[PDB]
Amino acid sequence: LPALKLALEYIVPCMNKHGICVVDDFLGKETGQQIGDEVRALHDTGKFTDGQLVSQKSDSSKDIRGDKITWIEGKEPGCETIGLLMSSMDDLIRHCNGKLGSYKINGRTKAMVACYPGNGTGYVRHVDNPNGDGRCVTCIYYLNKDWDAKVSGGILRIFPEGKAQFADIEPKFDRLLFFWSDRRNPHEVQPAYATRYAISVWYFDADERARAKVKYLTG
Amino acid sequence: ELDLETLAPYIPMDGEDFQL
Repeated sequence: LPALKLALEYIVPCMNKHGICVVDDFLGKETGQQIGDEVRALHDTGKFTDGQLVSQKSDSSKDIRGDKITWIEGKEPGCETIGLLMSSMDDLIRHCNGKLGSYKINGRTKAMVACYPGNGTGYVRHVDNPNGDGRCVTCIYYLNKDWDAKVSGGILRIFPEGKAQFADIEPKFDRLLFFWSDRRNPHEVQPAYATRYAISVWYFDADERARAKVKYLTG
Repeated sequence: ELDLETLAPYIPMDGEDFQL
């Protein structure tokens, strides 16, 4: 759908009021299935490795998050439709410039293609960016044709601060999700009992990301 | 309390980052 109206008349007010915004049927069936094929080929060719954490202490990562992931820049052969998804997400964010809170969004991460390979894997309750690493908006595209969450689980449960309800996001085919990455939105991926795929990017606030980079580059 | 960075999903801190 045209980016300007979707951004300004839906995504922006949704985010500023609730800190969470769901856009269903984002790219359509044909493109969504092409993304699915590209993701399944990354899976089948052994590209995924254990999901990792910002800080590592004694714990196995698998007691925290049970997904397997790879990072995609968008230009790789065989990831062209993932690249189109990334470009579409970026187009929406660019049309939101200066209207998402007080953030100045200038950049983002690579895309994280993630699979919870059934078997009850999930992700314990956490905050995407608790300590100021620059991430201000998490954007996730789901691609699970045939997902029945009542059987297969895998709901992303978000606990938005100050709200009388939590937000249950089933990982529905062709669903796009945005939410503030900071402590306003703790969230868990509830156990998945079938193979579950999602593609995430995180958008940076320029000034916070600059401070985080200074911290990293000085030790 | 718990250090929430130990539960936060990793992102590269080095390299550039993609510029919009």
